[PDB]
Amino acid sequence: TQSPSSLSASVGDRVTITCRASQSVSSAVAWYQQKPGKAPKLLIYSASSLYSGVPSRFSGSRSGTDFTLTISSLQPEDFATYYCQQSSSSLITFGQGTKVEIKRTVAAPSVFIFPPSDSQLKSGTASVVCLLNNFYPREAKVQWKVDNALQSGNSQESVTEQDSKDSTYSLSSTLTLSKADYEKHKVYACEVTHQGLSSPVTKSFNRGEC
Amino acid sequence: SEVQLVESGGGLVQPGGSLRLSCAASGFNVSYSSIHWVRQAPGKGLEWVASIYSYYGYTYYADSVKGRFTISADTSKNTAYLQMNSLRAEDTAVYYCARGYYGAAMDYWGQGTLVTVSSASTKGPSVFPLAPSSGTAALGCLVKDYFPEPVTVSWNSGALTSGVHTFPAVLQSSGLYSLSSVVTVPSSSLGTQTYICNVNHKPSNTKVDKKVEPKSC
Amino acid sequence: NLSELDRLLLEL
Repeated sequence: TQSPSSLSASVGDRVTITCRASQSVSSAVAWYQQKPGKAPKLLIYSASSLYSGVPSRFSGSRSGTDFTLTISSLQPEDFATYYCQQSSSSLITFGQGTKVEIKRTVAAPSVFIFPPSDSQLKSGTASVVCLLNNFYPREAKVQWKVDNALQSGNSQESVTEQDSKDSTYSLSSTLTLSKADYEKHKVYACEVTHQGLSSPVTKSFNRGEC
Repeated sequence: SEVQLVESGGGLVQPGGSLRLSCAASGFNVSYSSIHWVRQAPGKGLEWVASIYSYYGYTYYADSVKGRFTISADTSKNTAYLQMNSLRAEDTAVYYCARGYYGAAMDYWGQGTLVTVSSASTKGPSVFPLAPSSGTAALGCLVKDYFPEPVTVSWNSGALTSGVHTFPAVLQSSGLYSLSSVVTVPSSSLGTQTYICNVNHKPSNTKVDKKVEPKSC
Repeated sequence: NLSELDRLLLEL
């Protein structure tokens, strides 16, 4: 709950976000929109007042202790993260926030595996990269196998932001070992399971081969 | 006159260290307005840090920074400041300045500046190729063990953008950052089209171009 | 009080 919640929606959908800034009845509440790499934009102030220039499809409402932001009809440009702010007499609190992502048909990932380069092997370390390209939904499972031994703890994942063109995600998983440890084993594989895959896909290589 | 907030300062600081951010205002008078500092840790939500109301002489602080950070304003330079002392790792974030509106709503924002708190030394990345094999082929560069953020990665000096995915950096247990940038291309192009990734790391003033070729047997 | 100061400033 230190990171924003996720919500999947389609263009034209109605969305209502509830503020969780541990607020009170007295609170002056504001709402913001934020897109990646950009500063937040003010949408609503004083609970329900529409800020100058903001489209009328955005509205704010207060019901007792519960503060709410409604987007009556989601537009393509509205897919972003939304935060409420609660101002007390001596304190400002931002809420957890909701990240609104685009709903989409299921798309299986293209899977690729990359052995470590000879240049890296010289430097004393070995990184094996497994790439999952252009898939949906975000939820994927990538498991590493080394000589048929399932691994855990020696790999890290990274996921891209939802793509603006095709609404897909891409993911990298990087297995990191020392040169010594890399040399001790022959077969390296990453197994990918995903909704758009009827069966788990494995890409693998043997160290030393074309 | 159009309203804006330009931030200055930031960068790498060691734990226990001190750093001052600036927020230069134009289009409005800071002495008759409120300025607020809000920060955002990577992948995390907005966190309010401090507020100043120069006209009344009131300042307010979040509990997480109280006694360590000081907000202030120079009327003559129309600039607000955030003095950050006794910095800790968890203060690592993009720091925004913003102007207040009704109810401390924040209508105009600065561009944000990255502050990194860590004991790690500034270091340029090692760039390693992710060579393609065999429709569609995939290739890339591993930009490993650099510090601090950020790095920029382009392909063929900006000529190749379609199909590129540059992943968010991951912080490794060593304290250094690492990321990969990949691109999907047609297999037929591997023999003909040349592919070079351009990695730029301003903080270490290092710049590396690596040609990614299909490995030879 | 923090939450009410901006209204007062905008009136000046």
